[PDB]
Amino acid sequence: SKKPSLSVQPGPVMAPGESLTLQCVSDVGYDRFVLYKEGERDLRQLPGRQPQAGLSQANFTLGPVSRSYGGQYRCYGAHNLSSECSAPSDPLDILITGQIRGTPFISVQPGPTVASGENVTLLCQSWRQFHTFLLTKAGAADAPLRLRSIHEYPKYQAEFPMSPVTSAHAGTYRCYGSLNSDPYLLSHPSEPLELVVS
Repeated sequence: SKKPSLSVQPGPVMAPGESLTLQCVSDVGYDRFVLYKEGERDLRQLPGRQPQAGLSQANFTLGPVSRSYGGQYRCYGAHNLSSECSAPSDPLDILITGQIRGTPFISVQPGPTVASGENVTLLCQSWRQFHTFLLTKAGAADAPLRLRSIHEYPKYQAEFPMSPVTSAHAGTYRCYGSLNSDPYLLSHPSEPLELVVS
């Protein structure tokens, strides 16, 4: 009866028009899976398939994406005869970009070239008010990091510390802003910032 797992390809941060697949996997042979969104009435139901050995799954593909697709998703398994359903998966946040005003800026301290083992803060800043900032890393995208924005006049900002950096931290970062009206709706992205290590 154990809870299945939920994942996204290509990632959780989505621009309108894009499409994505939410995959729900369990090691219990559930006959069907049900995808649901926190606080929404509508359900999605897909039959189980066994492409991987000792594993049951379903691929929920969400068609051309919009603002209304933003939110918190969970999945659960069910059996055919049986009237019991599984424990729900851990929640998966789907974020929609370009939905609110403002464009944040990203920067590195002390810099983009970076010796392994160093302290590195990455901060997203904004002129306009944002309640939260999001740090994403170019796909594979499985984050993303969220932080409450701190108002330090005349800017809003958030520090994403990566003290002890490793070669793994290296990559291309973007930075997003969000408001409490809907934390699943993001601003347009900042310019990318490529982090390199050596």
